[PDB]
Amino acid sequence: TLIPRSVLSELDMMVGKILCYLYLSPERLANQGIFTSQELYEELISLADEGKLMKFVNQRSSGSDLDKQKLQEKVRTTLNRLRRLGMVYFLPNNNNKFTITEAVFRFGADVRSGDDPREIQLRMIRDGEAMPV
Amino acid sequence: MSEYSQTVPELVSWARKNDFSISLPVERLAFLMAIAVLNSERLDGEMSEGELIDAFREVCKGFEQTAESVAVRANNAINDMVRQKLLNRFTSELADGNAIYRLTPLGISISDYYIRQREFSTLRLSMQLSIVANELHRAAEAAEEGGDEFHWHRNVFAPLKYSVAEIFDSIDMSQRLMDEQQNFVKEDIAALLNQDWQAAIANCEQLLSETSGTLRELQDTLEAAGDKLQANLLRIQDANMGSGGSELVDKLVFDLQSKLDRIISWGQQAIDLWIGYDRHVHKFIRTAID
Amino acid sequence: MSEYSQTVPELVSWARKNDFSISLPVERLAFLMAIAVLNSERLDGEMSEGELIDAFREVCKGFEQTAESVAVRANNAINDMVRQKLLNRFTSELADGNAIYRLTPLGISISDYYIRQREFSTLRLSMQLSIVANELHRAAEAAEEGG
Amino acid sequence: SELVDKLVFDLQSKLDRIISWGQQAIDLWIGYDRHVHKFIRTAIDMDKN
Repeated sequence: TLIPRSVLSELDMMVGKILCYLYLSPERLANQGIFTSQELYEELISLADEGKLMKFVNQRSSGSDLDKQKLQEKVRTTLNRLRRLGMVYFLPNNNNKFTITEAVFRFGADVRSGDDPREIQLRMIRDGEAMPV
Repeated sequence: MSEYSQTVPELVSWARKNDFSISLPVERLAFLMAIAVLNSERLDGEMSEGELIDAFREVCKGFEQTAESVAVRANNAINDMVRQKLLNRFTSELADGNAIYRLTPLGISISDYYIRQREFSTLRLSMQLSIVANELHRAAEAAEEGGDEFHWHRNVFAPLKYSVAEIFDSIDMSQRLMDEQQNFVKEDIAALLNQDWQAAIANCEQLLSETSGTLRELQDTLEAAGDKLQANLLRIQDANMGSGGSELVDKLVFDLQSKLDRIISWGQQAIDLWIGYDRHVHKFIRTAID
Repeated sequence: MSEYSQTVPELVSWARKNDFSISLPVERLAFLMAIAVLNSERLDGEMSEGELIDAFREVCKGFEQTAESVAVRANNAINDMVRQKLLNRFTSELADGNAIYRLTPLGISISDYYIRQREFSTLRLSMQLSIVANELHRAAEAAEEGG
Repeated sequence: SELVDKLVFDLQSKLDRIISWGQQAIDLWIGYDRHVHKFIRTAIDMDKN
């Protein structure tokens, strides 16, 4: 390439795959696409390993509220980066609420076909879609 | 089935697999004690994260430590206490993410050992012996009245297991406290003899006589009550043997008899050890005077 | 008199002055629990130094540690447990120079918390409430009788 | 007797704490129970294909 290429962080992926599940969820379709940072955070902690994920915020985290607020602020920051990428749009007057777009489906590129995960991953790296860490 | 179902090798393997460890340096121990005191002054037995941080700040101030990173240090200390099983943390969605803290049975037992001024009381022992004598008498009467497995489980096994066994454990703990008090008197006698031995002879003789008198009063109280307690345990054993014989009641009565024999034997052994030390101190005083 | 006669600053100053500390790594904690199990199987509630060294040898085997210097390590562990107020050491001339060891209330509380399988029992609670109700009722009758 | 009054007050305070703890534990357990049931229902029933 004549133009530089870069990769997203693993926290960005966690927020990306969660935003993807949120888009699909018919249970929340009644919101008309408007979600709150707190709802996103609540869904994320419901699915992923909370205490093990906390390791990325700080190597000494053990469930303290200061560390929980630090995690929430990192989420707030990464979500803002995804907005610049065009993956989510904030409301015109309220920044605690936002709307999703279909571009988030790229986070599901590792599972859209019901096949061997290793082979899928190999195919993706071969196509230049994704890198390991 | 032995209260401790695990052999020493099974227990050591279990402890190693679970990675259990306790590391409470002076600052961490002071913080645990401050938390225990703050919890005792409250109406709900619950502490918030901010209140724990304020308590840690007071400990850091008492240790004249730098006010830098105190919030981080307090979080590390709180996480360490939770990680060492001294505090239980409750994270409720209803509490908007605010965690509620309560001390564990372990954290309370360690903090109470240092903060609770436990003195051996002949009155406490006499009361505990009076309650257990009444409980054993009621269990013996119920055992002699006879009945079904439900009568024996509710009126004989439950009182022996959940009341008599706990009071015997409390008496044993009081005896262990007396063991510590004797070691404290020994340190005081060694200190009085190291400062001014000539002026300390009268004080040492008084401490030796008073400790001997207390041990004798305790042993006399235990021997006087011990026979009545052993008679009631034998009454229950005879009644159990006559009404088929629950192996669970027999094992429990045997454990209680063994604990009672240990409680009675401890008093005689403590008196013998104290007599040996008394003779040693008098020999030392005679050698120093000569 | 509040069971805890000292304010937090007084307690902190008192703790700092007496230099109280507990250091129980996984091996020392396992040694304490081993001593508690061995003591509960005995008729005299007393342990000799040789029995403590043997108990420590059994723990060292469980930690897959070398049998070299086990006696020195055992003596250091025993001295450390005595220094941390987990074991009371009695040296009687009558015991032919042999030291007797007994677990302290702290050593028993710590060992029981991990080894005693304490499960909540509704029957236990109902019994405890029955005893306290009778004790409070007698105390109330005695208070009303006056004296 | 100031000693008996203080002791009775302490025991009453302990009894209130013992009674209050049970209701608080039930509320915390209910919050979790509702959350797990909601999660299971969301996981099971809302994906239909």
